[PDB]
Amino acid sequence: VSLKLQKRLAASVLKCGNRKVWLDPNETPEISLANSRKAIRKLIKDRLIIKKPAAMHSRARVVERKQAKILGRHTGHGKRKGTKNARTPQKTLWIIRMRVLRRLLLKYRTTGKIDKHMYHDFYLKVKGNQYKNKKALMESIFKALEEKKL
Amino acid sequence: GIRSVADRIRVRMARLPIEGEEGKFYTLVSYVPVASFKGLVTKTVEEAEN
Amino acid sequence: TKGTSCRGTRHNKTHILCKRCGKRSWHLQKQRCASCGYPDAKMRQYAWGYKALRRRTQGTGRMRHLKIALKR
Amino acid sequence: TGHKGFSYKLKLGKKIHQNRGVPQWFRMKTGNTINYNFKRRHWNRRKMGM
RNA sequence: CUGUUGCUUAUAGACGAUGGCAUCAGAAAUCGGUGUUGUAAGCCUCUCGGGUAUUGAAUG
RNA sequence: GUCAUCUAAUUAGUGACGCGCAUGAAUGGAUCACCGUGAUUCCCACUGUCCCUAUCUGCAAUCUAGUGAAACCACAGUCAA
RNA sequence: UGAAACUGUCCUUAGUGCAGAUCUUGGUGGUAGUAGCAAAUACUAAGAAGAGGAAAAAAACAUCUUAGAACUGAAGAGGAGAAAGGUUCCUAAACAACAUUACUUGGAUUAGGGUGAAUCGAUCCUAAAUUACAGAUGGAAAUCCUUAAGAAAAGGAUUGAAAGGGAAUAAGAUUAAUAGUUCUUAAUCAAGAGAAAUGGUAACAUAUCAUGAACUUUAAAAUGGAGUGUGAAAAUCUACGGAAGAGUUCUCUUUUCUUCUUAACAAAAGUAAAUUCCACUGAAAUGAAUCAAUCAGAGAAGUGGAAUUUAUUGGCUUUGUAAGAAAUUCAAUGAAUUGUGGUAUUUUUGCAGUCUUCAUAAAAAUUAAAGGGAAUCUUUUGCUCGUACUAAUAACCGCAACAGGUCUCCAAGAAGCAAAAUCUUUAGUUAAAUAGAAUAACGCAGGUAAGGGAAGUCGGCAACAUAGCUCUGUAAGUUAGCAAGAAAGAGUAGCUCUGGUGAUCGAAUCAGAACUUUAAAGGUUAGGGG
RNA sequence: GAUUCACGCAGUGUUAACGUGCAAAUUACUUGUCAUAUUUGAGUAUAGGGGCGAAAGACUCAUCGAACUAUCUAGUAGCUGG
Repeated sequence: VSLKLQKRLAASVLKCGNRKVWLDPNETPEISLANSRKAIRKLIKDRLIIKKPAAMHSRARVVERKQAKILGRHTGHGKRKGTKNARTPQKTLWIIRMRVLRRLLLKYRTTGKIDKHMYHDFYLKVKGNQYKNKKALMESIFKALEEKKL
Repeated sequence: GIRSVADRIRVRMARLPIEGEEGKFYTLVSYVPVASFKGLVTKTVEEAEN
Repeated sequence: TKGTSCRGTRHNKTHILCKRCGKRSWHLQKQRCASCGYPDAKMRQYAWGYKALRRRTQGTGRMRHLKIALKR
Repeated sequence: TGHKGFSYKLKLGKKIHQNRGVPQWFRMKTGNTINYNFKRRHWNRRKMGM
């Protein structure tokens, strides 16, 4: 006998594919009489039809690769296949820096460290690529504040 | 896989009567795993127990 | 590619069934029938088509009313 | 197509109805020569062209 | 007597053919010799280790 | 075509010469940067293209079971004169 | 042999004699049991059913289940549609023919069954265009005109889109097969029935409220593309805390894996991003701000407000629906659970400004508002038609189960700049013009090779070769833009560390230093140069 | 109307395969191209001394230096065959 109908109906009832349907190989005559979805539901209850577990796929190798890359184990020149701008965009570096530096100047003016006149000049200096990072801007502000206070 | 098979395989094949027709026999080849193949020769396995 | 390949895109009907003559001869874009000469009031017949005249003419059908009038 | 006109569907149904063979009792009539319907077709053999 | 057949047969070979043996036959593992690679797995040392080795290799 | 150059060797290539069978100015003449699945010549590198072939794999071809066409066909099918 | 018509002689009459016409039609040979049934990686074991794996190996055996081993690799050999087909859909019986062997299989034979809508479409509107009455034209057939010619149509007729516009439905379950269509629950829409208001300075706001005719106007439906930034959702990845189940386990692994969900339509605890307006004040020592810009006395910034957009009400969390569903487990129908986050990537969907055009990138049905001031909650109904199936290495077009052709939707992990090549998960499949033995020549496809290195050849044809990334360096010529990745040179692995780049814990990226080795892009991918 | 890779598409070479083929034009590799003079569906418009053509006498249903189909038509043949 052929259990093609039972495999198709069981996959619909169990909401899986035909590849996950397990029909009991010793109870073939019992399953053969299950020609309806209602009968298939009874067989599933009696464990004559079982949904196979999904194929195991682990991420252990990927996790250890990323942790090694965090320490820099595979970030060498022989492991880079994309250009410098492709790996780390040059535009997003600029966008991050302007948000970072404009945030700091905004905080200094609001708190009263710098007035609007000194804020305005530093805003244009920052825009003109004068400071590489946050620290370089802080020292220049403090250097200018001391010069003004003299 | 389909491309590689073990160089040496130890098998045990027994001849038993066919249940249906008594005159005929049939051979059942089964696989016996071994730790190593050193000093293993052809034998005859006999139960000889109650 | 003018042979086997170019025939793959043939899935748009030039002609559908005609209401007056029943043949798949109604040109959709021309809006007329190539066989019976539809909306034209007169049925389309030509003297060079002598076979087409004996395929659809008087007596080739049921003759529902005329079979009684003539015999009367 | 799934989408079709009503009268076109009825002409499709008629072509299904006409794709049938001679009934058995008709074949047992005296002086009968009609055993197989020669106006028969199948979807994969001849396209009915409508 | 010859042929078939068997040794999933070779000193032979597309198939035939040809050559050998056919119960003191043949086949098989195992062991030894002989080679190749390079020092196995558990705990630099075990370690000239481990693995392979007729399949068209040679003994028993 | 003649003279140079390219090679050991040049009916090929390039640079000159020009009474040019029969070049020539929107029949457009000359010029050429960049570009070209365009044409041509020479270098470097590389290699079975070659010296000169050897060898490895898969699928066929061989044989067998099942299945099974076509082209062609006067009759046919050894040579010398 | 054959079983019902026929013959001889004389005249008359002719569709009157075949070896040829590449003659016409039909039938049949040799070739010949020959060429072939060789693209699409691939099958094996046990069992069942069946007449159909027998046997001195006749070395191969179709269908179904299970186990193993595998392929397509999520721009698929996955899940669905448009056209086209037309019952091929589902089931049962049955296998004469058909699918280049066979078939118990089938898109094949026979007989039954199957397509359910107020909300999806057609129907409705118009686009390019198309066609009428009257009129104009023509010998005629007929052509022209489509609002101009008209005693026709307040203004102009018909048709034209299952991708354009458009009133309104979702979740779960269910069937051998249909399901935004059936059932349960919960909604929505249309058409019906039962002297005319307030608040706010303002922008504007009030579960119908709070009248609003003719006429007119405005807006919507309804409008290119590029590129940048960014809000939200989903998927993927990940942090914290677990609950339940499964995998490995004599070697370890507080371990690896799986589930932890929720609709339409509404509500309004809490809380966003962007833009545009309003009130106060009036900016020069000019300020404000963006990745970029851009803006300001026809009024900036600041403070306080109003509105709209963000895949239904109002964007997100949350709430009703609603856990009673569903998912994952356990017991033999009954019980358990169903937190909180992320300055990560991609897709989708909006938004904001920038750029570009000798290109400026539909209309109508239909809807709302305004100006004007004429007049004085419950319940009913919702018609017609399509709806099955394939949508393609077998349902379509090519004579066919043809390696050809044919418009779309959704879209996991690794690795990488990459939707590249390669491998895998969910799903699908292991059959897709037959195989077994042998391992000749000559082939087709893929390779390698001593020494030499184009001497081969019409010709470096074919093949080899170069190839990613970083740093240094880069000539003549030039339309000054390029040539340019010119050319040329050095570096690159593994392990253990350090430093730089932020916010009030996190991102992969860059630089440097020890030590070790078979001294490192090269498995795949990947310029030869002058 | 810059350079490239990918999904797709084409057709430079092998003058490879096949050439009674998978195919009355396809397959493999190499190569080229791969969004604005781009690609593509459906609707629609243009018809045979005509259409359409970034122009090859190209394309107009395997038919094009004048389509297909039917009639005149059993066209005529000093030429070939019987």
